[PDB]
Amino acid sequence: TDLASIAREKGIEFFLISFTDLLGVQRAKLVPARAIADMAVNGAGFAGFAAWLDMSPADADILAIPDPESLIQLPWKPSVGWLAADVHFEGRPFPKAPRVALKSVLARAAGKDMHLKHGVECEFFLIQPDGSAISDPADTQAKPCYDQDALMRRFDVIAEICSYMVDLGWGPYQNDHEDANGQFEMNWDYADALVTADRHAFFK
Amino acid sequence: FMVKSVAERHGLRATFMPKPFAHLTGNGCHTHLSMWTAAGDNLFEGDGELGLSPTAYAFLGGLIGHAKGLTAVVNPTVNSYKRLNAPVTVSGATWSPNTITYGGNNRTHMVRIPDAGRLELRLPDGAANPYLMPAAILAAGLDGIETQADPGQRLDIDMYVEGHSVEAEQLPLNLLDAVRALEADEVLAGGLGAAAAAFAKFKRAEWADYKSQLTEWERRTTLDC
Ligand SMILES: Nc1ncnc2c1ncn2[C@@H]1O[C@H](COP(=O)(O)OP(=O)(O)NP(=O)(O)O)[C@@H](O)[C@H]1O
Ligand SMILES: C[S@](=N)(=O)CC[C@H](N)C(=O)O
Ligand SMILES: [Mg+2]
Ligand SMILES: [Mg+2]
Ligand SMILES: [Mg+2]
Repeated sequence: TDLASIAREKGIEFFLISFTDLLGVQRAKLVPARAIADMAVNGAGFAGFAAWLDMSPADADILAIPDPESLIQLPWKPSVGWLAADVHFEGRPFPKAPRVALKSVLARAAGKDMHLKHGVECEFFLIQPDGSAISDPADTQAKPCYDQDALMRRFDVIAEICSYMVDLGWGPYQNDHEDANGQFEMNWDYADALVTADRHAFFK
Repeated sequence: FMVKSVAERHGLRATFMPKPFAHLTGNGCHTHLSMWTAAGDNLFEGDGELGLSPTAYAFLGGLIGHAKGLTAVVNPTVNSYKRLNAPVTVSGATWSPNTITYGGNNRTHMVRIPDAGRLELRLPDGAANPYLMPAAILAAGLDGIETQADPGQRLDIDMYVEGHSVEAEQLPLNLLDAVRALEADEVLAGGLGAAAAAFAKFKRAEWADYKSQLTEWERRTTLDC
């Protein structure tokens, strides 16, 4: 796809060229639209050892080549476009990089006409910024699961994110308060494993 | 009086409160009991089970038979009923009676037989009146001896673990029920004389006062109803 043109059409001023390292940490470069055509072809350069990839400070740059199909305009900040990328090293996909590793397993399965599809249930708590306590001091009862009150007390946060998932086309279909005080869950349609994995990473 | 007084002199405080802390063992006041002739013989000393005489077992029969009413006297406070039938403590046992039963050298019953020639009534707590307690126990025991009361079968089990394994009568669960049992117990009420009715009146007044006190647990668990 032509990322530069899309940038102009949709008014995207910067792209996050992003990859996930072995420990799950999102690593990214923020690049102005003027540079995206070059980056999309050649990739964004990083010093691999500085991320969780098990490399050496002495190693050549890894190059994170973005997947144009993964593009997401941040719904809370649409001037920014997020892209998932495959880490390349020495001209080849880098096998220590999580997304590349998944793509390899998928390719084997696909060669046997078996395509994994999955959905994820990414439960999370909403807590105080300092992490001392849950965000809602009124959420105290012993069985809080699906609590209507506590759910609606965080309606604004939950509804906002859900509506983003509606617009992104993920097919969200339910949200609730989960079984621990302070805990929530927002569900969306399963998809091809790579799509879900990308969405999983963006979702968090 | 001595313990409280000396504790104070050391800048400390002593309490005989039955259950001062919800999660810890409470204050008992077990009484070891024996009956003697004027000539100096222990009537409980015998050839029956565990070195006890039929007189001892008939006395025990009185204790068992009158246990419900007896509980009012020797467990005389609202708080007493948080020591009896208490949930397990941090130390692993409450060590207090739950049921109207007896064992051998076994601390999980209302009555323990600690050694030949005596009974241990483990029922009373630190609030028990030093005079009404022996008086109430004696009245019950004498009646057991006069009627040749059968204490029933000795239970050599841990009643905290295996209370379910057997059919046993529970002790009164609160002061008001224990007091009702006192009032309905002729032997006990008559043995204590006018003290029994006077005691019952006071304890009912305390209950009416207590039952209207709002507790933190209620607020915490009911505010969001
Ligand atoms: N054929 C399928 N293959 C893979 N995933 C699917 C398939 N069908 C449905 N799903 C997904 O499975 C997920 C269901 O999660 P959820 O609605 O939370 O159900 P649950 O797991 O029974 N809830 P919970 O009590 O939290 O464990 C959704 O993401 C669905 O889209
Ligand atoms: C059995 S023990 N170790 O003597 C304890 C008795 C306990 N304090 C009680 O409430 O009787
Ligand atoms: Mg779920
Ligand atoms: Mg769940
Ligand atoms: Mg003792």
